[PDB]
Amino acid sequence: MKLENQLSFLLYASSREMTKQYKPLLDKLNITYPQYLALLLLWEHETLTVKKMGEQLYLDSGTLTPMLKRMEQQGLITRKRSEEDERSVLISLTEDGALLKEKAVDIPGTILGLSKQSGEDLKQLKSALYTLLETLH
Amino acid sequence: MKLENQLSFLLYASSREMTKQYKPLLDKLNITYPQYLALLLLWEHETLTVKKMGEQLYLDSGTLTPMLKRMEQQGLITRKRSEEDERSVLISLTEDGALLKEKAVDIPGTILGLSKQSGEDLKQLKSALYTLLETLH
Repeated sequence: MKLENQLSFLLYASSREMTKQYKPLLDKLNITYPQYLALLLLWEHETLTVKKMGEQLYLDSGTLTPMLKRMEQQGLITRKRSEEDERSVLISLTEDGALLKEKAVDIPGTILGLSKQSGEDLKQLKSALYTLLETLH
Repeated sequence: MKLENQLSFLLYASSREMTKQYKPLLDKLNITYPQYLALLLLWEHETLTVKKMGEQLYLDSGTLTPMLKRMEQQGLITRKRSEEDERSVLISLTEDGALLKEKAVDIPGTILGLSKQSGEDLKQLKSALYTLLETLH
């Protein structure tokens, strides 16, 4: 029952350690970590309701609103009450937010190399984590 | 650059999903998740300063104090200003906190079986996560 033999703790700790590995690369784009993840969601789907936005990202309305608020100011996104259902809000990407992808494309390779983990070890780690994540859903 | 191809996000998400898998088993002991981790640290080291306590657990003074406060009330721990250095605080375990280990010993096997992940797949997942965690340190 050692703390470090618990898979739940191992996932979370590694989570913290990996994240901090971004500050250096993201400080240049001004972006923070959560904003970076939201951006990866947006360069992929262009438009998303706020429900799904926090849904797949695990972010509470408390740390979701200030984030978008800053992105809007930066001109990375744009809100819009849904006309199909006023009860929801859509978040679209601006051509400024889309052109920002040009200089992020290399962040992944960099950080993956900064983790000192290489080869298929990372490919299997990821593969297993996705399966696990899919299972618990 | 898909969000789900990012190892940092995969670690965190899986982290959330795994954790929620505790509520059922911990609600019986009254313990919450963070308190459970602290308990695993304590059934292992008996006494720890507050610095190391949050150090290896990644918990901020904000979510660390209320936790101990509740454990003390439950009679699971006991504080004590360090006599060797008044500038630190030691957290010891009570015989009530130590006898609580009797009914937690099975929580791990249960949850590990609730993750539907089995065999050496879990042993290697863990092994790799610890190595990664050690690397980023």
